[PDB]
Amino acid sequence: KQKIVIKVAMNCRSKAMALVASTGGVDSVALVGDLRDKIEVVGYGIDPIKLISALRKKVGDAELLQVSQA
Amino acid sequence: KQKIVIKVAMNCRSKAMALVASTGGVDSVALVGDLRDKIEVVGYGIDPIKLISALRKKVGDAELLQVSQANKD
Amino acid sequence: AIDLSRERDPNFFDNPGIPVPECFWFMFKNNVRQDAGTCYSSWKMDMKVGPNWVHIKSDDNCNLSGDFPPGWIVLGKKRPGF
Repeated sequence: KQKIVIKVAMNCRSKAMALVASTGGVDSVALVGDLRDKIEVVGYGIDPIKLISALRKKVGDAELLQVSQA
Repeated sequence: KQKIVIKVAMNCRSKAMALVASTGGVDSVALVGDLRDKIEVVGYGIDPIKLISALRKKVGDAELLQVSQANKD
Repeated sequence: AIDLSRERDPNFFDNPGIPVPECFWFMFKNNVRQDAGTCYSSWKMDMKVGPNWVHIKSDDNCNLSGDFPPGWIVLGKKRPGF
């Protein structure tokens, strides 16, 4: 059970949220930060490397801030 | 903020989650429920009726189960 | 037959930008668990209970009330640490 937090450059918000939400293993996606510019993803068997590459290729810059057990 | 819970027929999970997550005003989407077949969406200015129609048209059957227009503060 | 002390916790997700709801709720049809989730104490929610929408109120100890259709009920309990 993973928690991954990604900072994304930002209608890029909705595109990023949709892309992350469509990813295999994902149970939840949430915008966090006062400026809602980080995406928290919780789930199982999520590949963060592929997720970051897909975001970078389809939406814009994206940076891993946290990867942990939830 | 609003909280909306929708049951969807069940790769329909991921398609439904993506469609809901792409909606204007969404803060979060989560798969919940004993069968993991409900989407809980928190946000602002979300029209649940339009959301249900979009799901039905693009993903599959969907039923509105819960609405709050305002969380406790 | 209904004993909340034997019911497994719901699947939930607490949105990090709003307060954490204090209650679990459990919905039964003829004493068979249909589903469960979270809700606020001292509050209210509108929920589809079988065929009908029901306005369900919660008190400060997560006791829920509402006009449920025949055979249906929704019951509340305080979450751990609340």
